[PDB]
Amino acid sequence: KDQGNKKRQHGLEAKKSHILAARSVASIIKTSLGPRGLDKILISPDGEITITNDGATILSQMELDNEIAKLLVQLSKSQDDEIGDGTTGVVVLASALLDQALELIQKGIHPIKIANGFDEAAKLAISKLEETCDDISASNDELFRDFLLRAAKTSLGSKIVSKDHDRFAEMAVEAVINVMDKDRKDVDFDLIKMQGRVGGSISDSKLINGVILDKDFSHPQMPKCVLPKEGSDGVKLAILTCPFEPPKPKTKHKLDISSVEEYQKLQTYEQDKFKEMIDDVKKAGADVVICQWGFDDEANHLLLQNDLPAVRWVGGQELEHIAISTNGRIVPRFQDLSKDKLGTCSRIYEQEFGTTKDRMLIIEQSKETKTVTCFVRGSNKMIVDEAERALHDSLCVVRNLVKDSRVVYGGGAAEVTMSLAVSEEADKQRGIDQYAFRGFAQALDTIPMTLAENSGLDPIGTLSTLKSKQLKEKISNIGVDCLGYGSNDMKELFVVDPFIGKKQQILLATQLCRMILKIDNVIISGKD
Amino acid sequence: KDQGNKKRQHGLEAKKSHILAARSVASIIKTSLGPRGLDKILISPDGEITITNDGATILSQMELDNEIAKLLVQLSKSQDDEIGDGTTGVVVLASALLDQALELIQKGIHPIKIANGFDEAAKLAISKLEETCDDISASNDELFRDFLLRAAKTSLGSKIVSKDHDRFAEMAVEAVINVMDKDRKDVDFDLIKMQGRVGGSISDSKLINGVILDKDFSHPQMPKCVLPKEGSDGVKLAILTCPFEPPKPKTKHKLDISSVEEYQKLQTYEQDKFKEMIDDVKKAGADVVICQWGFDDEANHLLLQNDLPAVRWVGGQELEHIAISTNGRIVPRFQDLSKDKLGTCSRIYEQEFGTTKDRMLIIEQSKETKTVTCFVRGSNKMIVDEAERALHDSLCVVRNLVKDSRVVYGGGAAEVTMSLAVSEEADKQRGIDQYAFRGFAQALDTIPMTLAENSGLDPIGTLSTLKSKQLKEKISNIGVDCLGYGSNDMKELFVVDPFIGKKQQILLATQLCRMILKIDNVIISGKD
Amino acid sequence: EGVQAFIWQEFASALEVIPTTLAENAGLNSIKVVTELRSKHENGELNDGISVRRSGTTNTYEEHILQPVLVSTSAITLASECVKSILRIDDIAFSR
Amino acid sequence: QIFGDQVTEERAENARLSAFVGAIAVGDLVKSTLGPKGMDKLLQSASSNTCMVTNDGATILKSIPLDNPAAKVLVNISKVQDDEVGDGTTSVTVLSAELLREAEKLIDQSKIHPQTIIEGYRLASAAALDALTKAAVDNSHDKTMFREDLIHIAKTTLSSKILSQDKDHFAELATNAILRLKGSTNLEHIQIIKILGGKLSDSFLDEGFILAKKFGNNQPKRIENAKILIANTTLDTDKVKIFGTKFKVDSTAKLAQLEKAEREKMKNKIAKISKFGINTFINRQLIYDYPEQLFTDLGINSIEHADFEGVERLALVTGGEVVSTFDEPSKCKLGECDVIEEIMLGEQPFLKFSGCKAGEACTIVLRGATDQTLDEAERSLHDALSVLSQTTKETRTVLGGGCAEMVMSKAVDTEAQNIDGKKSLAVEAFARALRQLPTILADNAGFDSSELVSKLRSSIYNGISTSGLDLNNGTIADMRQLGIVESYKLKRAVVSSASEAAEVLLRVDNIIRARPR
Amino acid sequence: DGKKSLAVEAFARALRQLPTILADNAGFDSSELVSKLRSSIYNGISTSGLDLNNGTIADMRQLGIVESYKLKRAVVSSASEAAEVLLRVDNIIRARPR
Amino acid sequence: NATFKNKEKPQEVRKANIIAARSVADAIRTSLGPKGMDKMI
Ligand SMILES: Nc1ncnc2c1ncn2[C@@H]1O[C@H](COP(=O)(O)OP(=O)(O)O)[C@@H](O)[C@H]1O
Ligand SMILES: Nc1ncnc2c1ncn2[C@@H]1O[C@H](COP(=O)(O)OP(=O)(O)O)[C@@H](O)[C@H]1O
Ligand SMILES: Nc1ncnc2c1ncn2[C@@H]1O[C@H](COP(=O)(O)OP(=O)(O)O)[C@@H](O)[C@H]1O
Ligand SMILES: Nc1ncnc2c1ncn2[C@@H]1O[C@H](COP(=O)(O)OP(=O)(O)O)[C@@H](O)[C@H]1O
Ligand code: BEF
Ligand code: BEF
Ligand code: BEF
Ligand SMILES: [Mg+2]
Ligand SMILES: [Mg+2]
Ligand SMILES: [Mg+2]
Repeated sequence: KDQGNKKRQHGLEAKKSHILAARSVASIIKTSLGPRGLDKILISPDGEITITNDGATILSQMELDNEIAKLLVQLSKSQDDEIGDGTTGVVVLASALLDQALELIQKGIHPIKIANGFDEAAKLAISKLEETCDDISASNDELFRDFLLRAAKTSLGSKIVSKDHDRFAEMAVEAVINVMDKDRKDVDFDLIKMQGRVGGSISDSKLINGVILDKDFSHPQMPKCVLPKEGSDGVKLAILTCPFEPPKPKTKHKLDISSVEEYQKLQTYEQDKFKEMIDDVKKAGADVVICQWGFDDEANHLLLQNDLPAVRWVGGQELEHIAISTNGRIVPRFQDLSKDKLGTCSRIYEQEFGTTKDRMLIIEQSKETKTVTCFVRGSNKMIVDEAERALHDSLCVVRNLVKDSRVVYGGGAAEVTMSLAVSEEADKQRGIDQYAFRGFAQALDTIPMTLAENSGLDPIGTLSTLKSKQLKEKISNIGVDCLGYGSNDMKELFVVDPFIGKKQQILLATQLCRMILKIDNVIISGKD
Repeated sequence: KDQGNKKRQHGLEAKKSHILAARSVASIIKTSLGPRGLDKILISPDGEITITNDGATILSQMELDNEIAKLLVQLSKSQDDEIGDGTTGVVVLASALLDQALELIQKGIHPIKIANGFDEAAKLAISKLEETCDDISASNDELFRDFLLRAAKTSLGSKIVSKDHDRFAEMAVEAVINVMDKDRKDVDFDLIKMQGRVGGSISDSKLINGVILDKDFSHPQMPKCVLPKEGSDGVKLAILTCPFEPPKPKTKHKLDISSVEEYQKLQTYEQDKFKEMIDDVKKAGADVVICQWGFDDEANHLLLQNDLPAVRWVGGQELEHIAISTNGRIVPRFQDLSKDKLGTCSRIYEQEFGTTKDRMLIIEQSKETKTVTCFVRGSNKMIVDEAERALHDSLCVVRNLVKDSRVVYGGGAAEVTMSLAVSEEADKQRGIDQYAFRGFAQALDTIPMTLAENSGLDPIGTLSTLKSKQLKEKISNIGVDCLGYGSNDMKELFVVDPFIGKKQQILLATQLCRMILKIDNVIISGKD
Repeated sequence: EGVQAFIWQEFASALEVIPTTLAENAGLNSIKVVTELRSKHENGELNDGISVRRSGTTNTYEEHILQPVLVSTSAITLASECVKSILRIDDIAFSR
Repeated sequence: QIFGDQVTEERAENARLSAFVGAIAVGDLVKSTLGPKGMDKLLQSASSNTCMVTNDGATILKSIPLDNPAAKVLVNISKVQDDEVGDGTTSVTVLSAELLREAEKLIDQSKIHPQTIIEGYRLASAAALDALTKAAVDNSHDKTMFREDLIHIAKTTLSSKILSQDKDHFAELATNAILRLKGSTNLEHIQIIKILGGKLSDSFLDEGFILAKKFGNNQPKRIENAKILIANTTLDTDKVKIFGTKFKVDSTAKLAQLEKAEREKMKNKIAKISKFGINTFINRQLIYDYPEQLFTDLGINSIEHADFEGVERLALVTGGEVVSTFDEPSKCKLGECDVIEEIMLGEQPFLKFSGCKAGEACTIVLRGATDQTLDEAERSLHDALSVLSQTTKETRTVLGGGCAEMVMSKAVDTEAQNIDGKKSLAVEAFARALRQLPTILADNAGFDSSELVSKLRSSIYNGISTSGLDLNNGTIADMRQLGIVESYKLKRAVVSSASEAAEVLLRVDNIIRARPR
Repeated sequence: DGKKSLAVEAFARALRQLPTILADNAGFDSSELVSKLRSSIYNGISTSGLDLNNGTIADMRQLGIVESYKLKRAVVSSASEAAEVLLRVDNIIRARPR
Repeated sequence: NATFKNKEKPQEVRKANIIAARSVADAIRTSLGPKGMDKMI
């Protein structure tokens, strides 16, 4: 059916095409793998300009029609989903592999038999790493904090953020400690509001121990800040999801008014009814009101006179963070108030911003709440929007370290240990699986080599050194002098990649290969 | 008839349009008036690129549809025809005048009455100059040569040629002396071959006391140069317009051949017939042959063996210069040879050229012949093609000085003397002609002012100085410091413009004005 | 002196457009009335003017041709200021 | 293959160019809109007849459409700088761009890696930005001196714009208008109202606060020792939020009852208010015919419709509080002033209040001969109100007129003495680009910039760190001696906000446009 | 004089860009190499040149890297002419191509 | 002499504005005074 507008590919060409298509996607992003990497301006068809060293993000934005690329688009994506840092690299390794696989094919090898070869050599490397890796959690407490940081830092060196990487790193380290527990080892990112606004530089990007939100503070006359109300236990605040307006049904209405009788009673009904709420909150003994939905002109004024700063309209996730931040309860009706369901926050101020007529507000807490707000700032949108994703990247590497305190020293060395170990087992293999193992390990070598290429070092050169040194001594961790400094040895240099991620990466590529190779037939149609 | 596609203009607008159109043509070329001027790249619709400070040339190349401009196109042209140097300026003065004229119009003046005003004030200036001018011919002989040169030089300062203006000037001075007589005062430019070729720099542009032409010298074996043939009176050369081939009719043919009888006689007819010519020229006693039309294979070889260098095919103007250069006669048939109609040249050589497989030839003479060949060279076409027109410009100013040895010191001062004198007579005028005279003189001031503008001097400033100085002392010649040097006074500075030209110029503009102004009705149609 | 004088001079010269176009609309001879009015202004003062009625130059205050002093005040005040915010324009980019 | 349908890729050489050209291009658009001797650019949007002339950098850039990323980056950087400090909008793009220009030099013809060019800049920036703080003197204390300081900032932040003419005049206006708040950095408290006619020099700051909208049906056209109740409450059919209240009767008379019943609610609420004892009642909301009639007959003046901002202004000059609950007089700060007279601003009715309780809300009236002049004088003023508004929230100050950046130049050009190899070059380049600011400054004026700036840099080189460019004699005089102060936050912002621009761009090695829809 | 000097300095500058572009193509840190070269030729020598292999600056007369005098003299000339003819342009006009 | 060039030249934009602007006060000139004539739009 639909015979026309339908093409077919199969091996002679086909495989070349695919292999090459991968390779080419790669050639673009290879120049972004490294602490010497570079970003790529991507533009939405609408006109949105972005700038980012993030792998996944780049390949998602490249509006591309080649089917194989479409696959590497997800390859970098899936990895971003599972870890949060692989992206830029997972594809590189994948391509290299493909070129390698292809190469063998023109020497008489079966595509599917290479597949099994790679899957095997891979599983081995994963092990030769799973054995050489080091542990952090089980070693110290002040050193865990350090190592956990020394990763977040290394994880940021390939970003514009790099400039102030000290702060951005210690920020990501903190942001995670404060919302996940050593036992559950679960970092729920809903407990971390990644909000950013413009202004200053990326340096003025602090971490807030509460939340932000945008509010003018209901009535203008209202105060700007909020003290702990004399000797009290910090500040108490109302967290209600009921509107400061006369209660209404939820089924019908038609309050039939026969005569001036009842209309006379409604009259005074709404009137004091506003006092029925304004009083209600005073009774629970609170300082400031945070209502999910707006208030009436009357009800507002009262909140003024009664020194009850208010917050008209606050979104779901919004109101909710104000709870968990201040330890309060989300109170339905008005009469459901009480001094014991209030929010025990530590301060509230209406934050100014340059001359921007916006001027949002903030809710602090002093002590590490169960909610953090990394509030990012920058000289221009793109710097921010990149710095936020840059922050995110690190925050993820911090989450992976609690979910698996295992660490491997990157700098390319992590990939050299495999290439070394996997290549050894090659000589023992002999025959066909010999070519596979050699290949797998050989593709790997492109990872460090690429780092050398970007940092300005002769590839073959740094590789022989990295291989020799990491053999003439111990299948340890000797990385590339990516920036300079004394010499190799990612350890001293403090270059660290979480193991858990590295495994995922060196899998996701081989697997993706294992799929493409099995494809020997293709049938594309058009858009009728 | 054809009512549609037909527009009409008349005063309210009209005059503005025209006036403005002039002004605008002007605004382009004003930046090219001066020894600090600049050239303008013009491109033929075919693709021909030219570059030139020459007024006429520029405005001819601007493919333009505005009718008034079309007029200034010719204004600069006509002047180029009559003098050869005005061009760039004549238009400037013209425009200025128009702007001026217009200005008055919006104050209630009649266009045609301004016309007569200008024509008058003009005639006056022409006189106030015709009186202040100086004479050269009637003063000295070695000083005439100098002054005649000091003009050619000044005439070249606004050209790329400027670089080597010493040579290009003394070249133009010479080129004219050698073909015009003090009595006839007529420079026929047919007696001056302005030929140019590429190579070297503009410096390697010499003057040839003979002519050039392109020839390989008939037979390859032939010599390359030609000595005066032992103690002889220089070299003698054949100047014949008869082909070295068996003579033929000029009415019919059909040489009917009845039998082997006559065909036997024709046989030996052509054979020795070639000796009948090769001998003929030997008899007249010549060294080299310059034939207008080609020779046969046989006839050529003979010219070889008989040491008779030959020149197959030589154009009209070509052959003719070889005559007048060498003092010979243009001989019809062969038998019309003779040692007394030959060419008494002084040398002949086949000139080499870089590696250019062309390689033309030359005919010298040592003593100033009645034909010069300014042979221009340059690093690239445009430099040459400009330098040739630049040479031409000077050659013309040298011709104007013999046709009227009167000289006026330019530098703008020449135009200031008028503006000064004409403005004086304004006060006496009063009424309407007062506005005209003021205007005419006022437009004039733009000429020097423009020089100041281009050399980097405050216009109003240099003018007041030029006016004051040329009054507080004598209505003499005090020009603008166009290049610097001590101070004004074109005399010391050696800045000189031939009077004859200057008059023409300051006329051609006023007259052209006098036409445009009289136009109060316009009717343009399209190209159906 | 110098610059400032030339500027002022033209500005003064400018104002004469009101009488010139007035005179012109009347079909009168501008250049004539201009000058006849300049000279007559050398002796007389802020009263010697053109009057379409009289078709020449006479006293325009006695001819009851009164003009509110404010009118001419915020006439030059405005125009003269306008040119400034025009002369300040040194380029024009179309921008939407 | 890959990609498709009009997507466009620019690799290294290409990308880098796209970028560099863009920024350089943007910069070379607003270089003329700098310097006290700078010029304005006229522009016109989708309406054509919507021209506008301006010297505001950010303004021009915000408008001018572009397709070039690198350019938009710069545009955007301008709007940012325009936010957190309201000024320097131009000085920033230029210095930002010039830094990039100075970089492609270190690349295309010196062969230095951009990352190493960043390495150097990042250092140069530290040193540069530093020397600023390390040389910025302030007058936070001595409120009678900082007034003189602050007034200079306006004095010079106003040169270059049309106002540069009667700059001294607007100088005071700005200063005073900000001080009359002294606090709120929110400039929405000062209302600017403009009207054609007469010189700009006729603009003024009515220290009594003017307001639009006349009061009452035909009330007293002037109040005396006014005691005003500033309020915002529903004034056309109440029942606030009981919605659903139907009136079913069995006869028109029972309607007629309930009808006058409603019109009673109004005489009720209107009464509870009269109990506040006031000679003027201003409501944000409106007030229909009847609820107004009440007032017209009680003498209380009814001045309706002043939105939100319109009340907040009055509530800051008169000293009252918004209110919407008259459920009890007192406990409601009532506002007051000396007069609430109705004045006429060239063919227009306005309310000139007078002698208010320390007006922390003011009105500046701008007067130009054409809408263009007003709208530009509008922001040309805002460029003053914004800095000053910030300097009260940042007392630090530094001298400009070249000086400032020229000091940061000698700083960087110095710290470029202790450095590695290549990096140094970027460092030297920084100070170089910085130096291009006074250059471009002097350029516009018309002097032999090269020559002048080299003189300037020479003083600041050999000590002094005070000389600057007198863009009039075309000499280099003492700036502190000439009252050319500039906010520290401002300059520090430029030197910062720009360096960020640079880094974000130098780091690009590819550009990809998608299939625009 | 004053300004003129600058053009003069610029000339030598452009000239210097030749060995630069020369070394560039080879692959050395051109900036660094040419600055070494110019330094020898600066401080006497007038013989050193760019050994575009060791990437050092060795003696050319010692390495048989002669060049025709007409050649180099031609370049330094033929180019300067180009420059002048162009710097002098202050307008370009294309006609209605047919 | 030999000093500052002004590479830039939208000198023309000014004269262009003036002329395209003065053309306005032209159409008007005719309606000034007791001899001024009305326009019909
Ligand atoms: N500081 C560095 N020194 C040596 N290697 C580093 C350094 N920083 C990052 N790397 C190497 O580069 C890898 C990260 O590449 P990057 O460009 O950040 O892309 P992604 O991290 O998204 O794959 C690290 O896993 C490590 O192999
Ligand atoms: N050396 C100079 N010094 C002063 N004036 C000169 C000098 N050279 C040419 N001029 C002035 O410029 C005029 C020539 O202008 P030019 O640009 O040559 O155009 P054209 O000669 O075609 O009008 C001379 O007539 C004179 O007025
Ligand atoms: N009176 C002046 N004399 C010398 N420089 C001044 C003077 N007034 C302001 N400047 C300089 O003008 C520059 C700012 O130009 P401006 O057009 O105001 O751009 P921005 O949008 O950056 O304010 C600053 O570098 C400031 O030092
Ligand atoms: N009686 C008159 N004789 C001469 N001028 C007069 C006379 N009456 C009024 N005018 C002139 O008419 C001029 C133009 O008026 P008009 O055409 O109505 O334009 P406007 O009044 O808007 O300037 C006034 O400036 C005044 O000088
Ligand atoms: F470059 Be990756 F996303 F850290
Ligand atoms: F510029 Be001209 F033709 F001498
Ligand atoms: F152009 Be700026 F904002 F003074
Ligand atoms: Mg990373
Ligand atoms: Mg000439
Ligand atoms: Mg400013």
